[PDB]
Amino acid sequence: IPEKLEYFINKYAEHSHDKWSMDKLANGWIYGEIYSDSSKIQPLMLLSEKEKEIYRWPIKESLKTMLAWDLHAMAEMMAENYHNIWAKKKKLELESKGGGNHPLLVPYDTLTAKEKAKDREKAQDIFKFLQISGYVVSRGXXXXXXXXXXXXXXXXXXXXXXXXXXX
Repeated sequence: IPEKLEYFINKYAEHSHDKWSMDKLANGWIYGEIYSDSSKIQPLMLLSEKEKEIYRWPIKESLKTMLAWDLHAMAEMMAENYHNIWAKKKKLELESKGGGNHPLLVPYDTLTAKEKAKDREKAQDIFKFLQISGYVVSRGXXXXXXXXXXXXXXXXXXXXXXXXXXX
């Protein structure tokens, strides 16, 4: 967790709160200490105290996985991680309670398009702000290099062929 990114974590939390605030003001949500959903009353204006920071909490974790592991590649990797952490939590709790089988207990290359889009949404939401702030991020000529490698392989093969022709 870099220091300047640690500073930006709070500001991005505030900006995401403001975006959700625009959404909740479009919907209709007024502050009120009483907890309800059909009365359209919530004390953080249905996001509760901890629920307001549930999405803020793994932003730092996404940053740590970014450092420990181009743009579309980062998006797909963050989507894979966002679904993988939930899959690990779900498999742990289901092994704990001996519950039913979830159709999401499958490798990420098999999931339905909607299940990947759900986490890709949050991934792009967190990525666009990193892009606006000037953070150049990647995963961490090509054809000419491939041709050169092929030439080297051919040289090795030619050495072998010379050895064979000598015999």
